[PDB]
Amino acid sequence: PFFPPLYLGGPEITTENCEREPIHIPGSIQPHGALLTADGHSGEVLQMSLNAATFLGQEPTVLRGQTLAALLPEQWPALQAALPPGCPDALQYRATLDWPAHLSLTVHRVGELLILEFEPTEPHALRNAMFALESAPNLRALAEVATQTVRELTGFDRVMLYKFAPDATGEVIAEARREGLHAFLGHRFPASDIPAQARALYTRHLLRLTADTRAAAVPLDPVLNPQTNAPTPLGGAVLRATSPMAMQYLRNMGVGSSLSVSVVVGGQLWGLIACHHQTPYVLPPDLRTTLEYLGRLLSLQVQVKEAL
Ligand SMILES: *C/C=C1/C(=C/c2[nH]c(/C=C3[NH+]=C(/C=C4\NC(=O)C(C=C)=C4C)C(C)=C\3CCC(=O)O)c(CCC(=O)O)c2C)NC(=O)[C@H]1C
Repeated sequence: PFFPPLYLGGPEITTENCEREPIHIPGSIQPHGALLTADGHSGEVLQMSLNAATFLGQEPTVLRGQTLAALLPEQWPALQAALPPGCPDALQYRATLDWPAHLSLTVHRVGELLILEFEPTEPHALRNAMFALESAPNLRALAEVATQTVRELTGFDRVMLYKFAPDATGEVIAEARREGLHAFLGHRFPASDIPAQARALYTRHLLRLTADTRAAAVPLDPVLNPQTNAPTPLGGAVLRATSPMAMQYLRNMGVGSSLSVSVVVGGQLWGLIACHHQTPYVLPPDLRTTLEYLGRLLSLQVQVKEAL
């Protein structure tokens, strides 16, 4: 069972209990965006990331108790209709907000709570990218095409296809990398490097990232959902703070930015499209949506090719 989180008297995580870190409820976000939670009926703002002023122009204690009807009059009705009570928690409402300078708005529902993510935002290629994946004559060719295509889309210094063995050990079976980088191709890693609860989370929530592996997490306050007096589920929030233990591994690797997309075959975590940048790097929200779609196409092509 999960340890309590740090804000409920839980211990700091060590290599003795990697698998017990409740990574889905860090009660904090990454600083390149802002997060609000709001009542799924009233639209009352219940929780604020402490950096909410940077992106929304109001401090946490001023946003708290205001309604989305007031804060987002243009979107609040469509938001309500798009994410009704009982809808699946993977279902997203997406808008582009005009701000005095665009801001990408991503919302999902967890029970009676709306989770709002704000971050700055900036087809003939993508179609040939899809046909290129379809046209790979074997799994290795597919792996190479997938990593090259994602590297061209994103500009990431390294894109790997990280495949799980039945014992949950991991191997780099293909990679596209910048001139001068060490090869990881064929290198194998222990199961503990991506522990059991991360693997579980990655079967349901198919994309996660650390834009800056040195950035302190920004607290969500109040940290507990006032509805439940319990932690706010952030497994579906891309602005979710990353495991400190994971962040440290990346820093030691010389990685300033990390992003991965789940490859899911027959409802099991087959592997990851695993991306690194040496410098901190925010992949624009448009390019993430594209990478999500490519992971789903790649997941289907892997299932086929691997039967052969
Ligand atoms: C005692 C805890 C440990 C730990 C925890 C941990 N690791 C992750 C997530 C990831 N680890 C990855 C590992 C690798 N990336 C690479 O590039 C290579 C080798 C070339 C390896 C072995 C990957 C890809 C992930 C996924 C996230 C990402 O893409 O960066 C988590 C979950 C993090 C989160 O989602 O919040 C956790 C808790 N890792 C350890 O090594 C030990 C110390």
